[PDB]
This record gives sequence, structure tokens and C-alpha cells, in this order.
Amino acid sequence: APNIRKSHPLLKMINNSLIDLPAPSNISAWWNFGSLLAVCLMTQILTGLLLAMH
Amino acid sequence: APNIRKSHPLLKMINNSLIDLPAPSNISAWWNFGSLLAVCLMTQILTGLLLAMH
Amino acid sequence: YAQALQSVPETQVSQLDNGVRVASEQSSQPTCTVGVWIDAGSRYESEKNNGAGYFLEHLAFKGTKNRPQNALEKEVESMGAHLNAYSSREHTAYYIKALSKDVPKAVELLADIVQNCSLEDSQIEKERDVIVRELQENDTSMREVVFNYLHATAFQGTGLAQSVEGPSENIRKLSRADLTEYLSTHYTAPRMVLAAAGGVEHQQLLELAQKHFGGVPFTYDDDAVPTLSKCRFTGSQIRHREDGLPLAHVAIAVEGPGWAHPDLVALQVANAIIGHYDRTYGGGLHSSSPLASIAVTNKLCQSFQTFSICYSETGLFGFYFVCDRMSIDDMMFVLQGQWMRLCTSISESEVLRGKNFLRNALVSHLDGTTPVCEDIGRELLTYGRRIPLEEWEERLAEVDARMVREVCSKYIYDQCPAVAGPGPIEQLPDYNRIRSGMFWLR
Amino acid sequence: SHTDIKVPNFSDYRRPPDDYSTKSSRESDPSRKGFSYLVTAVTTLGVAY
Amino acid sequence: PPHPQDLEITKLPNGLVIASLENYSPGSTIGVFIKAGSRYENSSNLGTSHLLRLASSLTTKGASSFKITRGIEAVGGKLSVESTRENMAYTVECLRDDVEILMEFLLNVTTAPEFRPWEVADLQPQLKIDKAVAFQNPQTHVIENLHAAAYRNALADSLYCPDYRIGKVTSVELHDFVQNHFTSARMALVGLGVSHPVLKNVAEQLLNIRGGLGLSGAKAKYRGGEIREQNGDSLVHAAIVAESAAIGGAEANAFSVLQHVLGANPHVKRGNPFDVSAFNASYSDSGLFGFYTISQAAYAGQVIKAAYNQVKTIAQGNVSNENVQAAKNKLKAKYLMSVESSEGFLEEVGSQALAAGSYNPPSTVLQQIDAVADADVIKAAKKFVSRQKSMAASGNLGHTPFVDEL
Amino acid sequence: GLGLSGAKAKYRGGEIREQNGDSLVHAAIVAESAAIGGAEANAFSVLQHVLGANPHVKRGNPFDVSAFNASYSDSGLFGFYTISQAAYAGQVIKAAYNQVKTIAQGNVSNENVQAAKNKLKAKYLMSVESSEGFLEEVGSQALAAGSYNPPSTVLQQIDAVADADVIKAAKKFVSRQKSMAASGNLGHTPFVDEL
Amino acid sequence: SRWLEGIRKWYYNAAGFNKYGLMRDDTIYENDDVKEAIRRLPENLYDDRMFRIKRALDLNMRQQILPKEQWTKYEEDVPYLEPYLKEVIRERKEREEWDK
Ligand code: HEM
Ligand code: HEM
Repeated sequence: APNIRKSHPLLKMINNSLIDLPAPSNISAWWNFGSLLAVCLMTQILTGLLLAMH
Repeated sequence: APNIRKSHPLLKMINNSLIDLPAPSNISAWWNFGSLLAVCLMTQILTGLLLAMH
Repeated sequence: YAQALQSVPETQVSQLDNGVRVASEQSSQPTCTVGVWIDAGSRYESEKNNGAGYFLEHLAFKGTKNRPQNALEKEVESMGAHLNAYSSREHTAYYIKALSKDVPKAVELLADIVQNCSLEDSQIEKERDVIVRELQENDTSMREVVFNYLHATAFQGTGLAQSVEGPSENIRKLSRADLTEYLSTHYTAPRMVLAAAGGVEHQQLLELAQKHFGGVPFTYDDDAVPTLSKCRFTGSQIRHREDGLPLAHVAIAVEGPGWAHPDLVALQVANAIIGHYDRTYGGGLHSSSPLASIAVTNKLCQSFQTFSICYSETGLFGFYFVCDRMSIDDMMFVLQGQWMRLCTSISESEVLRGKNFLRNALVSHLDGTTPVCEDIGRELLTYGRRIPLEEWEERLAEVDARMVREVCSKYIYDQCPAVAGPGPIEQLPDYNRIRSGMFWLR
Repeated sequence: SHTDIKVPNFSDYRRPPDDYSTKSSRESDPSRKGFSYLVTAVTTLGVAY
Repeated sequence: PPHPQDLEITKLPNGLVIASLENYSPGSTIGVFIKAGSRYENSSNLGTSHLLRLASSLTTKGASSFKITRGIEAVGGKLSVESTRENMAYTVECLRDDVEILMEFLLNVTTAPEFRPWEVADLQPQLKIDKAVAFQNPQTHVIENLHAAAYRNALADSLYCPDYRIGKVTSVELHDFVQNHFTSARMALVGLGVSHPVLKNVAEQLLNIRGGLGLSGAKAKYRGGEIREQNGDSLVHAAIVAESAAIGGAEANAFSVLQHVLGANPHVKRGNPFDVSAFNASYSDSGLFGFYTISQAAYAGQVIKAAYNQVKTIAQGNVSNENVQAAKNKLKAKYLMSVESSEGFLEEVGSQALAAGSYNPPSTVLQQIDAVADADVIKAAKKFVSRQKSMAASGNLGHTPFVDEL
Repeated sequence: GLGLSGAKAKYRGGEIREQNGDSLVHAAIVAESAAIGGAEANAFSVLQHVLGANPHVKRGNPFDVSAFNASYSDSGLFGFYTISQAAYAGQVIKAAYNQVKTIAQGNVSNENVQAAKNKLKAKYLMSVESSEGFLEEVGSQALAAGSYNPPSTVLQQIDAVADADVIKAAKKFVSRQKSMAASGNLGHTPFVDEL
Repeated sequence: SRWLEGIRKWYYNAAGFNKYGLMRDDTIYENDDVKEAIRRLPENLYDDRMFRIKRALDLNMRQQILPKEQWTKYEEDVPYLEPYLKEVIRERKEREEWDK
């Protein structure tokens, strides 16, 4: 395939979840928390790991 | 759908990786190691976790 | 209704000092149909004899010694009578349909055939190549090859496994003799039945037959009827693949009880429950027959049919669907699920209809003269006498839910089935799978 | 033509001694399934332990 | 007792002839015959008849598409519709008192059809296939084109909705088509295994359109057509006809007897493996005669000219007063035989109770076939040979002739 | 050398109608005639023009009508195609037809012929400006004949004849057997047996 | 004493789904019934509703409503789907019943 971003087994996973993903247009700001919750997690796991090391 | 095992977002993942999954017929016994390697991992993580607790 | 049945005239029966059984149903109809039904099929052939009975069928009409082709044909056509017939694995027959003003003439014609076929060494050689061709036509009818293959594997290694027409080799080489050898061995009064239905009165029939069927038995063999070697069923499959065809055919089945057995009624009632579909129906709302409904909702197949084909001491209780390369699986899944449901959690609301639908068939099973005659012919030959609608009624008018289950499960649950499938069948799962599709995770 | 096709012989070749024509396969197999399932029944059993 | 109870016919004030016949069968069948059909369509609205023939099961006012299908099924009933270019019969079988239960749906289906714009919009794609399977028989395709070349106006209309019109029939054209043809003056409530009074007590509810004549198919004008369908199937289906016949017209029985006087003649007259028969359709205000010939490709020519020559010389006096007796007696049979199976028989009691309003007994129906002979058969053929002909054909054809080559 | 060889084209009085309701009928009527290289040819070319304004200027409602003309090796065709509104197709065909008819019955002034004769001269000379269409000319002849008729004589030939032919060409049409073809609704359209 | 009619009108204007310009029926949650229902809806209406619904999402997307004038007035709200939606539901209850 052409795009080579929609054919690759892994990118296709990303380009279908953070790009090309159909989202309503009128999404409110309340929908910003799933995002935050996720990055909130990345953050904990990081700081935590780094903290567990001591 | 009928099967209700090939329609569900999660089962469909399993029924497509441990059932209904097309495998060659002449697969040799050497192919038994991916399996083992995986269960080998489940085992470590288990015993380990349980061991880390002390 | 019950009265309508109760007022249905009895079917006269009587054997000759010969051995032939002469039965009939007098009606009124200016027309009628009479014919003989033989206790002979392909089942009775050998590895080298197989096909005879069929080679034989294709000559039965082409003339007798008493009156050559040109004539026989001319004499029948001329009287507006119709002569037709067939042969299965355990049952052959020849019948004529005229104006009951000719029982005697018909009767004579009949006899003259089942007793003196010309077997013109010159005619034979012709039909030989006619069959070999006709056979290559029966072939592309994937709806029939499939059943043959079913029997083949279902009763592999036995007399039943052989197809009614027979191998091309046999047909290419059967001898003027073999045919005669097949005729004089199986066409005997004890195994034959002369049946009729129409304006015909029994006596005139008897006499007429008793007159043209002048057979005489000396020894005890002649007078006795030989029982066949049992046929071993075998849970197995056979896959004739070819993605070259437009769609696939599948047929799965368990061993059947056999005419004699009663349950063939309860079992006959169950099939009425799953019934049959066919893209020309109008019904995503079809009463039960979810198999049909489902078949419509999810587009599972082009059609399917439930069947309880049975024989003397065995049979086949299964189903057959025609489907697109891609919906083979779901179809099989869904269907095979119905058998389980059928014998594991059936309901009265279901069996109730089941029955009715049967009774309506049971009756239309006798719509006309030719068909009635077919029952008398058969009934006697396979059951022993005749079963009046009045009877079939009760038999299948007292089947409740628990009865269906008990039986179906008795014949279907955890049994090793026999499947067959020609066409683009890559999607049809392995045996093991359809196998474990024989037990419900109750 | 398909009429020209037979199923090879598994007789002896593979069939267990209770399987050779002219004898109902059915009288002998509830016994055949009984064995197999018993073996499996036992494994589930041993495994639980 | 003796199983005799004169089939009673009672023409209601509407014109709705009601006929019955209690033959005492364990199972009975009621049926609504009508003078509808594609014979009444225009350059537009086409196929509306066909689609109508498929809508059988769509929702009505007295019962829903669901209730009707499962309704009939719960009893072991059978709802079905047999249609011709100029007549539609809506039958339905069952048994005992389960007839009473059956009737409601039949009643509704024919007079209270409320074709819903969705239900039809969702049904029409059917045509595509119902038609597709039927056409798996070369025989049907050629006959469709036969009439095409046989006429110019009505009756020359297709029996299966033409392609171009599939998803275009409207929920309205269906009402309008019904409203104008499903009218008491052109209907009949026939039935078997039923008590005539009881069959009458129903006809009363079955009253929604006094309409009378309603529409009216334009008199079928004749034409000397010829359409060839090139497709190389390996074997040609060729049919040749000549204006003639007419149901109820005396000239009729003639052909029926020539239909048999002919056959062995054309058949017993040819070279190589084939098939040939005498064709014969007797319509309301017209009809057809001739013959269809399934023949091997290259040999088609030989096989057609032949079957033809026979029909020809047949007129030139090649009929012994013998051949006529044989024939005359074959119809007697085919008639009497094609009436054993109640449904085919019911088709007889109805067809007449709709056309005439009477019932010619087997006695006279024969008296009529017997009534004439020879001084006609020889002649019927003449009409053929002389009159203008119109042919139709399917298959390779390359070796097949055109009517201008006879 | 010669290789194969197309069988001489036998003529037939055919008529096939294509029912499809497109809202407007395409009807064409022809009669055996013409032949490339045959003298009788130029005649129609001139009738092809002698006709047109006639059929066109002779009708009712929005439509289109022209004189058809194909000149083949061992045969040819003449007549006319008529794109017309549905229901009006009948009127539009009979008309175009009547004109072709009466045209033969002497409705051609030695004037109309001059006009025409001079239109071909143009269309010829014009349909040769674009090299590819021109190349089509140099070739078609170098294949059929093996020569090259100069514009001088090609005209000398179109001029070579007239009137004592146009009136006549039409006759051949009217009298001879005809074969029609059509697409569209058609329901209001006639068959050749209705002329 | 207090008209449900008085109330209904209160609630209608209270809800506010009209400041976006959409009919009552333009808001019913699309469960199985409403889905069948809408599919039976004539094409006129379908596209009408389609646009309305999109025009509403866009307002909402902009955090802006429609000018007072354009607000659909209680008494002019057209129950375009309720008739359909109704048959769908009773058609179903009929089946939900028979199958028992
Ligand atoms: C899901 C995300 C996490 C949550 C909700 C979380 C929450 C907390 C909480 C409530 C504390 C107490 C802080 C205090 O003393 O006031 C804590 C401490 C700690 N967490 Fe996490 N934690 C998370 C993940 C992790 C992970 C994955 C690690 C590292 C592998 C980690 C390692 C620790 C350690 C070592 C402490 C002790 C040090 C300290 O409390 O300052 N945490 N965590
Ligand atoms: C990928 C699988 C793992 C491998 C290859 C692995 C391998 C090992 C090795 C080589 C040892 C040394 C044993 C000895 O002392 O001789 C060990 C010790 C240990 N592992 Fe793992 N380990 C794995 C996962 C885990 C995990 C995920 C845990 C628990 C969260 C764990 C916790 C420990 C602990 C606590 C010890 C120290 C106790 C001991 O050595 O006896 N292990 N592991």
C-alpha cells in the first residue's frame, strides 16, 4: 500500500488511535480527562520507578 | 453476529489467536518452544512476584 | 378431519399362490396408476454386478420378446398411458398411468416387462453409451454427487456405499448376460408388489395379475426372501475440493434406525422443526426454523434441507446446505447448534407445529393416483402392510417435547457424524471441530 | 464422474478391532467413547490434584 | 357415502363467483383467482405485477407480515401465488378446521394489502434473483422473447420484471395496480374440501372493491417478430409460432388435437440427439401455435427445417383419421390425469368459474373434444403454414436460420 | 496475400426495440444501399445533405433528426436517426420519414442540389485540415483502391452527377425493405410495419 | 388546576434543545427501536433531520446557539418520527409475545 502508515502492523495501530481516528467535532473540554488520566499514569509509573530505585 | 465468539471485541482476539487460527499441519515439535517460552514467562513473573514479597 | 380420515377407504391386499402381493386403493377417478415395485436396488449388486439394475432400467421399456420396441412404445402411446419408473439402493419400480379402463391391459404390459425384456444385444450396446453420457450429466449436479459421496463414506466398505448408477467401467463392460443374470435373480414374485389406485376394483386386478403373473415356485428358496448383509456406519468425512465452483455443498449425518423402527416418527417430527430454507421464501420471520431465520438474518446459505432417508435396517438422519465460499462456517455452526438445541432443550410450542407441518405433508404425500400407488408399493415392501393416514396420525399425533429430545439425543448427541463436501470448502473447519459440535456445553 | 470414486480402506489399517463391516458400529462404540473419555476424565482428574 | 356433492357455484351480487366442492379430503385448499397480470401494464409501471406477486407476504391491515407468515405456519398452512400473463391465483392449503384459521390471512392478502414504502423498498431487490433462478431454464427466456416478437402491445409484456425497472416500482403503482384489477367482477372465491355455505360466509367480508371491470387490457395486436439471443450455450432453443387459438373459441380444441396429432411426427423425423415438440398457448383474446426445438448447435438448422416441414406437409393432408382418434383420446387422458392432484384440479374448477362462470362436466368436455376432428386438424395446420410467423431463439445460433429462410 | 475473407453481407429486414425508459427515444431507420467505390454512392452523400433541413425543418417540440449514411465495402446503409422526446417520438419519426418519402416524389429543386453538392465539397475539404483526419483519407484509399483521387477530381466526381439521382436515391429508400432500431421508453414509438 | 399543557410548554422551553434549532425527535437517544424507526423515515425528512442534527453539532462545537428568531416554537415542533417509532415498538411487542 501507498501510505505505508496505514499498512504497517504497528503504525496502523497508532494511525488508527491518535490520527485518522474519527472524533466528533463538538467534543467538550470534559473529554480532556481520559488523555490526562493516561499521561497521569505514565508520569506516576515514571517518577515511581525512579523513586523505587532508592 | 451468530457465533458471539467472533463478534465480541475481546473474545475475537482470543478466538483468533488460540482457536480458528490457521496453523500449518506439518508443524514440527520444534515449534513447541514459543508456547513454552510464554508459559515460562508467566511462571517466572508469578514465582518471582510471590518471592519478591519476602 | 378425523372423520375424513376415518372415512378414507381401506387398502385391499392379497398374495397369490405365487408370492406376489397385490394391493390397491379404489377411488372413483376415471384415471389410475398401477405398477410393480421390486425389492431390488444397487445395494443388491456386487463389485462387478453394480450398475446392472440401472443398465436394466434403461432397457425395461425398449421392448419385449412378445412385442419388440416399435410396438410396445406404439401400443402405450396409442392408449394415452404413461410408463415411467426408477431404482434406488433398496427399491426399484415400474408404473403405468391410464384410465382404469385398462387395468387388464396395463397389468399385462407390466408383467411382460418385468419378465421378458428383449435385451437386444444390439439395443444394449446403445444404451451403454447413453448412460455413460447420462452419467456425465448426473455428475455436474453437485447436489447429487454430494449425497453419493455422503453414502460412500457414511457406509464405506459396504453394499450401500456403491452408487445406484455404478462405475463407468462396469457400464462400459456389463454383458448381455449379466443383465439377464440380474433380472432372473431379483425380479421374483415374493419380492415384488403389484399396486394400484383409481377406479379399479381389487378383484378385476387380482385375477388380471393372477392371470398374467403365471409364476410357479418349486423349491423353498424361490418361495423365500434373502436378508442382506448389515451395513456398517462410520463417523467419517470426504472432501472433494475445488475452489473452481460458484459455491459449496455440505452434508452431515448420523446413522438412522430403519423403516421398521417407530421412532422414525418422532425423528421425522424433529426434522419438521428445523425444516428447510431457500432464497425464494419471503420470511425473515419464518416460524421457528431459526436455522432458516438465522440463514436469512446473517445470509448463511442458498438453501438447506433436513432429511431422514432410511433403509431396511439402517439409514441417514442429517442435513445439507448449499452456501457461498465465505459463509460455510457460520452456517454449519448455527445448524449443528440446532440439532443440539433440538435434542437438549426443545419446547411444546415447537413440537406442536412440527406435528401439524408433518400431518400436512403426510397427507399431501398422497395427492393423486401415481403417488398413492407409491405408498402401497413401498409400505408393503418395506413395512409389511399399509399404514393408513388414520394411523400415521396417531403415531405422530402423540409426540410431545420430551419425546423429541429423548430420541433426537438418542440418535444425535455425541455421535460421530459423517460429513461430505464438494466445491470451495477451504473454510469448513476440520472433523474434530464439527465433531465436538455434537455435544452442547450444557 | 464421481460415481467412479471409492473411500480407501482404513480397515485394520487404522480401525480399532470392533470395526469391520456386517457388524453394527454402534453397539461397539459407546464402549469406544467410554474408553477415550475415561482417559481424558482421568487427566482432568490427575491435573486437578 | 358415495363421495358426491355437486360443486355449487353462486355468483354474488358483486360478480364475485363463488365455487366449491366437498370431496371429503383430509386436507383442503381455498383460492382466489383474478383476471390480473402483466397483460395490463404500460411502457411504465411494468413489472408491478411481478413485484405484486412477491409482496404476497408483506403487511396488511388485518395481520402483520410477521403474524401472517408465522400465523399460517403454526397451522401447517401454505400460502403461495401462481401468476400468468393474464391471471393471478392466490392459493393456500391446510386441513380440518385449520382452514377457518387460514382464511383470515388469505382474506387480508388479497383485499387489504397496505404496501408500506419501506417493506417494498426493502423487497424489490428480490426480483433480481427470483428472476435470476427462473432464467436458469433456457425454456423460460425464449418464451419471454417469443411473446415479445409475437405481439406489439399488451400480452407482449414480460412475465418477469424487466431489468431496468427493478428498484423503480413504487408503493403506489402497487395499490393502483391492485385497485384497478382486484375487483369482485373479475375475482372468484374457489375452494375444495369445504362446505359451500361456509365458503360463502367468507366472500361477504371479502368485499372492499365493487369496482366491476376496473381497467382493461388493450386488444393484443399481432406482429411478425424475430429476436435472436447470441450466447453460445452449445445448444439452441428455437421456437416458432403463428397467431391463432383463443380460450373459449371453437377453433381451440382443433389445435389441442393437432398438438397431439403432431409430435411423434416432428420427433420421428430428424437427425442426431435432440428434442422437438408442438407449442400451444390459448389466451383470452388471442393465442399461439408452433413448436419449440432444443437441438444441438450445428444441427439446429436441420432440426428446425424438419420439425417445420412436418407441420407443413401435415396440413397438405398427411393425417389419417386414425392419428386423429389416437390424439383425441390422448387429450382425454392428459385432461383427466392432470386433475388428479387437487391443486392442478383446483386450477381447473377456478379457471372456468372465472372465465365463463359455469362448469363443463367431464362428459361434455369430452363431448366437445370428440365433437370435432379431422375436417379440422388438416386445416389447423394450413392456417399455420400460410399465416405470418414469428420466431425466437437462444444459444450459439450461427448455424440456425431466420424466418425469412423459413 | 488475401488470407481469410468476410462472407458477402446478406441483407435482412430487422427490427429490435430496447425497452429501458430513458425519457427520450433514439430511433434509426435504414434501407439496404450504398457501397464505397460504387457510383450510386455520391448520390446519397448529396441526398444526405439534400436531406436534413428538410426533416429537421418539419416537426413539433424540442428534438433532433438527421440523415443516416454508412457506405461499406460490399454494402451500405441509408436512412436517419432521431433523438426525440418520448411521447412525441411517434410524431417525430413519421415526420422525418414522410420528408424522406415525398423527397423521392420529386420534392427537390435543382437548387437544393447545388447547395448540397457544395456542402460536401466543404465538409470534405474541412474534415482534412487536422492531419490525423486527413491521414485517415490518404490511407483509406491507398488501402481500398491503391490510388489517390485529387481534390480536383474528387469534386469533379461529386459534381459529375446530381438531381437526376437525388430524387431517385430517395425512391430506392421508400420502396426497398427497411430495418429499424431503437432505444428508450418506446411505448409511444411505432414499428416498421406501421411505417 | 395546572395544565399539563402549561407544564409541557414550560419544560419544552426549559430543556432548550430548540435554541440549537432541532425538533424534540431530533434528540431521542438512538436505541434499537429509534434505529429501525429512522430507517423507515421518508427521505424528505431524513435529510432534513440530518442537516438539523449537524447544524446543532456545529453550534455546539462553537459554543454558540441560534438567534432567538430561529428557535423552533413549542407549537410548531413536528413529531416526525413518533408515528413510526410507535409501530416499531408495537410490531416488536407483538413478536416478543408470539415467541412465548
Ligand atoms: C498508579 C500510579 C501510582 C500511584 C497512584 C501511586 C501512589 C503513591 C502514593 C500514594 C505514595 C505515597 C507518597 C507519600 O509518601 O506521601 C506512593 C509512594 C511510593 N510509590 Fe507510588 N504510586 C504509583 C505508582 C508507583 C510505581 C509503579 C512505583 C514504582 C515502581 C511507585 C513506587 C512508590 C514508592 C517507592 C513509594 C515510596 C516513596 C515515597 O512514598 O515517597 N509508585 N505512591
Ligand atoms: C523474566 C523472568 C525472570 C527471570 C529471567 C528471573 C531470574 C532471576 C534470577 C536469575 C534470580 C536469582 C536466583 C538465585 O538467587 O539463584 C532471580 C531472583 C529474584 N527474582 Fe527473578 N527473575 C524473573 C522475574 C522476576 C520477577 C518479575 C520478580 C518479581 C516481581 C522476580 C523477583 C526476584 C527476586 C525477589 C529475586 C530474589 C530472590 C532469590 O533470588 O531467591 N523475578 N530472578
